[PDB]
Amino acid sequence: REATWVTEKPLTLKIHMHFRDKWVWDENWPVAREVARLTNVKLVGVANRAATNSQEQFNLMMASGQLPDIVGGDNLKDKFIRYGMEGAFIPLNKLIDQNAPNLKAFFKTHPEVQRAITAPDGNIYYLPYVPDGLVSRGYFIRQDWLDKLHLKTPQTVDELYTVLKAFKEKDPNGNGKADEIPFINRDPEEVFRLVNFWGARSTGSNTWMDFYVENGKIKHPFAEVAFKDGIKHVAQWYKEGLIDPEIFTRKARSREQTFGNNIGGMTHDWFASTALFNDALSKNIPGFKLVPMAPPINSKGQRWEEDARQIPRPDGWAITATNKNPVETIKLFDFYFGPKGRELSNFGVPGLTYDIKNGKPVYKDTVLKAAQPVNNQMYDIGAQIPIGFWQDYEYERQWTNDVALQGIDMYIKNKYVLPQFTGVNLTVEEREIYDKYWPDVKTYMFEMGQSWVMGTKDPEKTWNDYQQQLKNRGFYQVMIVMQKAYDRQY
Ligand SMILES: [Ca+2]
Repeated sequence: REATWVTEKPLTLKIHMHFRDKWVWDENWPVAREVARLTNVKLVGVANRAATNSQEQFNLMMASGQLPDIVGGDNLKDKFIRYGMEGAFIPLNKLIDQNAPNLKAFFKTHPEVQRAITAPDGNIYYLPYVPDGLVSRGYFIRQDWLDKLHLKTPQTVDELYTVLKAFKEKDPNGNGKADEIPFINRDPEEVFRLVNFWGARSTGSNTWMDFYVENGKIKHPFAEVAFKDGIKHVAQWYKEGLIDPEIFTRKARSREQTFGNNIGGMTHDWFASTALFNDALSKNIPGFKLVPMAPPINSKGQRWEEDARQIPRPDGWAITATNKNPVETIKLFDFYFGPKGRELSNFGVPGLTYDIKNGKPVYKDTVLKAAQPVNNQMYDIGAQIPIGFWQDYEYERQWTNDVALQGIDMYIKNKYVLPQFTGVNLTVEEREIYDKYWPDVKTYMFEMGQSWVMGTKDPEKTWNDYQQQLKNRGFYQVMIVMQKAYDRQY
């Protein structure tokens, strides 16, 4: 008997949750048992641990003809809505308004999150995983090279050009050869992001080549004339050797390869993992210092950080039509948005993974010092999982190094991160058009982008034929769909 109990009579419900192509809900998790006793609702997992693909598992369940009481997982937003509109998942609007104080309070302060999870009919069919902290990537530069060469931190695009050229020509690594590669990136798509330096967008969100909104109008970065002008500049820098000539092929281990071999001078990547190269290289390469840099003022007079975390994520859980206890269930869901529920779902269980010190959750030293990443230690006990929960950045701050936090706090403070596109939820008919043409158009745009950057094709001479292919491949039909959907949802 707890003050937090959502029912006096103990309840057991079946949950089908498969995620990250490897994990499932485990009723034996310390976090699951804690929530169970605090709410009086226990969840039993019915998902398959042998599965290689989470989406396939959801499909088999939906097709089986039978349904559990709750369904959760990653990348299920579109399925929650499609099946929600067919009655498989119940709408949560009224249940929340009447039984979930924590959620309605949350939604009042986060109206954009509610808008992002709303289906074409106005119903909420699931609760999302809501990450905390918008800052994701940022620019990093070799401070030791700026120092060796007596250069000031570049404040504008042209000043940055001057710096990268010095890195290229003035032998900062001191081996007497011009082996330096000024800008490197493990993600080829980041070369497209450089058009930001000339006031052009490359994507509306963390998803590569995504649409963005400007004054209520949907636009795609790669179809804009501004992209044409901007990619010419990126192409010029590539021609001059300022960008890794292998930018489209090096990939995954680019940072290890280039910074490791002491030839990389700058990148744009996630603060935490990038800042850790200092730990690895501080001694190996005497004087090595890779540090966060504010984005330079672009050709339109603005400092842009186009990337940010997707908030909310297209992950979460929903209540099925077969669930005989919808009210008790929504109250369970609500528990996760209140203080205790939020603490547990973020940090684990007191005495096992953390302790409450002066009213605040602090990870145990063995947790912070373990070889296994904190994220994985949390998944192991039922925390940081893709159910409907409200992430707390404090948990991540506790395992992010100082160089990273110094840069993150600078980006937050100076407001460089641009407003993100949280996406639109489509109707079945709109989806059919999107799925038929978009995949191929996206592929084509990338191939064209690469050709222009590498100087294989000329943006000026091929722009019209490019736009013709866009029309022919259905780009504008997709654009019609997106705008209708945007107007309806926002
Ligand atoms: Ca050199």
